[PDB]
Amino acid sequence: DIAGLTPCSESKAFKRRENKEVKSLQKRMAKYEEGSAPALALQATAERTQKRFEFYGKSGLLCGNDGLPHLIADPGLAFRYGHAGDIMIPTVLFIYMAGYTGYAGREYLLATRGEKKPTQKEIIIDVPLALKCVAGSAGWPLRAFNDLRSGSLLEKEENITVS
Amino acid sequence: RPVWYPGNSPPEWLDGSLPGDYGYDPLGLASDPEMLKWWVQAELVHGRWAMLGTVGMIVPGVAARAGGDFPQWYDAGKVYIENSSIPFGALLMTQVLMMGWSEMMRYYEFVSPGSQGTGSFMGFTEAFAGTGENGYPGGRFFDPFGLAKGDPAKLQEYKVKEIKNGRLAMFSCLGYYAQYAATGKGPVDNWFDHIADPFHNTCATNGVSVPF
Amino acid sequence: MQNLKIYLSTAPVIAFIWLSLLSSLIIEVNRFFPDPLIFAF
Amino acid sequence: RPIWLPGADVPEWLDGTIPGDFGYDPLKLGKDPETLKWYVQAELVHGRFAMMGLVGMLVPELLTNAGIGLPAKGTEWFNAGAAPMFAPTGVLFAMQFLLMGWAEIRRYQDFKNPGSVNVDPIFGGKLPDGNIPGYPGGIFDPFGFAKGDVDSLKLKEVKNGRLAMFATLGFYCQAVVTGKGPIACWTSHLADPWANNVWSIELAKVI
Amino acid sequence: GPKRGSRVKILRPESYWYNRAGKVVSCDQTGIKYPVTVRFEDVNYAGVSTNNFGLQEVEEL
Ligand code: CLA
Ligand code: CLA
Ligand SMILES: CC(/C=C/C=C(C)/C=C/[C@@]12O[C@]1(C)C[C@@H](O)CC2(C)C)=C\C=C\C=C(C)\C=C\C=C(C)\C=C\[C@@]12O[C@]1(C)C[C@@H](O)CC2(C)C
Ligand SMILES: CC(/C=C/C=C(C)/C=C/[C@@]12O[C@]1(C)C[C@@H](O)CC2(C)C)=C\C=C\C=C(C)\C=C\C=C(C)\C=C\[C@@]12O[C@]1(C)C[C@@H](O)CC2(C)C
Ligand SMILES: CCCCCCCS[C@@H]1O[C@H](CO)[C@@H](O)[C@H](O)[C@H]1O
Repeated sequence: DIAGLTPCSESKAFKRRENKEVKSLQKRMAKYEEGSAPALALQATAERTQKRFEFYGKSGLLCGNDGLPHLIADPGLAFRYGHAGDIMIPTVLFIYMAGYTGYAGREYLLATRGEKKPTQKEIIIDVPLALKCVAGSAGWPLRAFNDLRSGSLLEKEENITVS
Repeated sequence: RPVWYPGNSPPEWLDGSLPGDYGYDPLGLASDPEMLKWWVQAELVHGRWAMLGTVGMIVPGVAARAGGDFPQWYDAGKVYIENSSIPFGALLMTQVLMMGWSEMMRYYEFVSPGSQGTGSFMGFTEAFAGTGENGYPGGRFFDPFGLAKGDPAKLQEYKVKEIKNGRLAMFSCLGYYAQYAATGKGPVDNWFDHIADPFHNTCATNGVSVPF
Repeated sequence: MQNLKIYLSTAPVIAFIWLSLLSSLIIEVNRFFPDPLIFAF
Repeated sequence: RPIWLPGADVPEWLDGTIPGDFGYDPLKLGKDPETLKWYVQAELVHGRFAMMGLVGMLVPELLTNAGIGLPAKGTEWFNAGAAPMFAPTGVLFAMQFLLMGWAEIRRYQDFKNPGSVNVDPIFGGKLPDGNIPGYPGGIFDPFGFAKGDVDSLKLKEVKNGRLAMFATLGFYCQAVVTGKGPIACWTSHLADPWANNVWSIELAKVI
Repeated sequence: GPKRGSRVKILRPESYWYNRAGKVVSCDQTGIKYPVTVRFEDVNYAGVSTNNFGLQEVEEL
């Protein structure tokens, strides 16, 4: 299909790749009589591993010749051809994960800025003031636009330069 | 003042007026004045759940001597949902709903004592307003007999009884747990077992508390 | 208790405590929801 | 003044000025003024769609399931995705988009420049306006309310809008789970309240 | 000219405080080349918190 790939469920080497692991695993657990937890621990992993195979085959990942599932970047490809969960969705997740801690770091420096000596306030955090920021940081996309358009996000031209 | 461990002096920060203050803070966790009033409520709450828990354990136990088919406090959880008729999820999630309401209400009177009875919870002003102490709401609902209204000298004398009876209910309710995990039998069963053959039923003979 | 808090508010303490809250959480998310390649579920 | 929970804050940047204000903004989205202005309108537009929209879900399914009288074609509100007939979803959609976006850009460019969306020469004919900021009035209030109950009427719009928004979200999440219609989800609970609750099925049931 | 305690912005090209606010600790009434003395909360690379400037450079805000 896409890019000369095939869905991993209808792949073949992928099916080798799944059923070659259990063999090497089970031939190993034949050395432990069931009265041993190692007989159970190995068993539980073989059943744990097969779950993910039926998951990867189902979810529709694309395995190339090797049988290993690949991904696809472009929105116009992921979206239209149906699998965007590889990056396109989690690339939104991350930004909200990263910007949240990103923007929660900016407010704290603002709130702790005006004082007698902000320095000791950076070493020793007052967690309540940091908590009020961790709370306030949520919905940073809407709070970033506003510091952006109100003009309070940038520090403008009093920055220092050299020559 | 009759401190615990006589011959010492109380930790210098709390000598003050608290019901049942014996000067016991050997790890010094009252050292934060803002935090102390948070522990004073913490105890009062535990003391009140204790005193209800103990009776809740003993009575079904004592009820079981005459017959009358109750369970022990342990494995009374099963026996109810053994016979069920309503699912476990619906019950535990009605807990969190109704119970969480009280606690999260009980909290914002501790935070700011003014609110919670300003009004606009179904009216009920002054019933929830609180009487101003940490763990004592007072009022119409929580205090139906109108006690703690008349003579204060008699009131401060209850506030002492409540704690001292609470500190004992906790310390006993630690026994109900611990002597269940060892002997595996009810609290009043043990209270008969040791009153019958005191010598071979003692603690050293449970085979758990004293391993070999 | 005054000064025990201020120490617990030092930079390396929170750096330890708060990462060990992520680390633990991110570890256990993988306990119940194992092997998450793509967001498909 | 009523508070969301009686003991907390009423954040500094938020006083009790605007109606439907109980002092709840934990994430502190509105802080600067020229934003709070915006969101207030974003609320009402939601609050207004949600009210109307929910009745599109509620009543038709209610009729059918309240008796034989006028059974709602399209069945449950999520079974009306099907039953287009006359025009294709390709065209009928971009007819909407073009048609709505005319009216709603008119709504924005009013918020931008408050006095007149359109002064009398431009956009031939039409342009009655009679517009105060934040509420259209004019055409959009034909019976001529704002008779002196405004402040109360304002509180009654938001407070019903607040609820229909929140209640709408239930219709989504319920149907996403129980696969039934609202009155099916309704009565089945009202029938036997315990076993038919939430959190006994699929969602908190993960436990 | 400029007065003590009043805030300042510094346009001196070679400096660690160039375009950075500072508070005059003292201004001399003299003919000194560099009369004004400012003070900055920030620290230089050398660890210097104070410096002398010329009137043509210091500007008060
Ligand atoms: C019987 C139904 C009917 C009705 C109710 C109207 C109503 C109206 N006509 Mg009219 N008209 C009709 C049949 C009708 N017409 C027929 C059969 C013809 C062709 C023979 C015309 C040809 C016509 C012309 C050529 C003109 C009107 C105009 C007007 C408007 C004058 C009002 C005004 O100045 O206030 C202020 C002006 C308003 C428009 C008030 C706004 C009221 C509504 C909400 C506006 C609706 C306009 C419409 C949707 C525009 C899109 C259609 C078009 C672009 C294809 C008024 C809305 C005048 C106008 O500007 O409208 C085109 C005008 O010059 N009429
Ligand atoms: C939370 C505060 C914060 C914020 C808002 C930023 C923001 C920025 N940094 Mg940055 N940085 C920070 C802390 C922060 N940094 C720290 C603590 C260090 C190292 C001691 C660095 C080291 C650093 C370098 C070396 C570079 C940046 C760059 C950048 C810019 C591009 C973003 C990027 O890719 O960074 C990527 C971030 C990293 C590589 C390291 C960040 C590690 C984390 C985020 C620091 C921990 C944050 C802190 C614990 C939050 C406490 C919150 C609590 C007090 C409430 C952006 C302006 C880049 C730049 O200027 O490009 C324009 C760049 O080259 N920063
Ligand atoms: C609340 C409580 C008990 C509550 C009982 C309940 C709800 C009853 C529950 C049940 O009825 C149900 C629900 C179902 C029934 O079928 C079964 C059960 C399960 C039985 C015990 C508290 C029990 C709490 C106890 C025992 C605490 C002891 C703490 C001590 C001694 C601390 C001392 C210090 O803290 C100080 C004082 C000062 C510091 O400086 C020094 C140190 C040492 C740190
Ligand atoms: C508008 C809306 C729903 C509209 C639904 C419509 C039109 C339905 C249309 C249909 O049914 C019909 C008509 C017919 C069907 O055949 C077709 C469909 C299409 C199915 C929901 C809004 C839903 C909006 C919701 C649920 C918002 C909830 C917000 C909450 C809880 C709080 C938010 C906060 O902002 C505050 C208050 C303070 C901040 O600090 C903190 C945060 C959290 C940011
Ligand atoms: C309890 C685990 C988290 C550790 C931090 C909790 C205390 S928070 C701590 O409170 C102190 C009160 O004097 C302040 O001095 C200090 O600045 C503040 O960080």
